[PDB]
Amino acid sequence: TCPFYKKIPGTGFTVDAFQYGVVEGCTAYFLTHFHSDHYAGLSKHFTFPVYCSEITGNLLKNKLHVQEQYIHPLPLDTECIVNGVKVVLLDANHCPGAVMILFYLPNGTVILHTGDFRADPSMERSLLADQKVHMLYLDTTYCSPEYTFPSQQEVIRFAINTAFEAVTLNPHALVVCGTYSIGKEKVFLAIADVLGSKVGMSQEKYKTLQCLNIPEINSLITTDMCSSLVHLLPMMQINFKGLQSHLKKCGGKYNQILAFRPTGWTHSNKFTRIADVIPQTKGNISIYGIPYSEHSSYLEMKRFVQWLKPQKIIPTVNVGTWKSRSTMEKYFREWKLEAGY
Ligand code: NI
Repeated sequence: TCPFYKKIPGTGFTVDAFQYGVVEGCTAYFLTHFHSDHYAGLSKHFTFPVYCSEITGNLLKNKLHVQEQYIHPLPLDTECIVNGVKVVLLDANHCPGAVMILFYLPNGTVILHTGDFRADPSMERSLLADQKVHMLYLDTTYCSPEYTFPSQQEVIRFAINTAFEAVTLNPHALVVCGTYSIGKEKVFLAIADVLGSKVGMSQEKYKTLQCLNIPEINSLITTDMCSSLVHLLPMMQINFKGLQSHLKKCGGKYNQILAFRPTGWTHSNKFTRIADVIPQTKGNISIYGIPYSEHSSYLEMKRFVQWLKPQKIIPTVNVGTWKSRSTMEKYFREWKLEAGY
């Protein structure tokens, strides 16, 4: 049964609620983004209207085979009427195609559902600037002050400079980047661009990337692994055993691997600056864990909420324990006392 924090009151709508069967009272199912915890349950047999971005609808049709007649893609930044209710989709600064959803209820209440997001000051100049929001359904993934990480730009600078140095020292080094979902494409695209290479990958991952409307993509990725010196592998293979095995397969073209695992936060963030990050090394294999986040840090989240000044906050992440819920509620009250709303 569908939990309350996935239901939008005063509507027929649910958000990211495909794993509960037929939800009583639901006339339209919204999907914020194409990550498995959120789409869990969708398939070619789904027969209710799904509302989403264009990119998400490309993935639904080509990866999950949802039939076209049930996919309802909406443009961003554009007032649309769905089953009698005005909605807007906003860029969430998460993975490709990820949105936040503004719902203008018939009674005058305005609700923002962030989906998954990485808050940014650029959101203070979107269509949110123009009216009051009563209720916020908030991505609270990193809602505690221990969760710090650098800007995405600092992380990519570190990655590019690290890969360019290694490969210029040793033109026979291969670079490998881990992936297990969409998101974080800048990591492997920025490294391939500094090296003058396309990114090589499996047919299944190429297919996924071809749904993402990235400009000039045909110039940047390939299934011909032999032509590429940046390879994408499953995240599970980014370990010494898996990388040794891969290097065997390359037929003596290479004699070293430099590998990247884009994680979110890890506790090595509480001690070490990005500039000071070092790899784990075994022989001719080195593995860097880099803190590339597509969710808000604590400080980014706090800034957004103190700017928006909602009347009520409903967390959508870390909701399963009383300790998590009590921690989050204490920070919400702090923020509100500090800012004065
Ligand atoms: Ni996500």
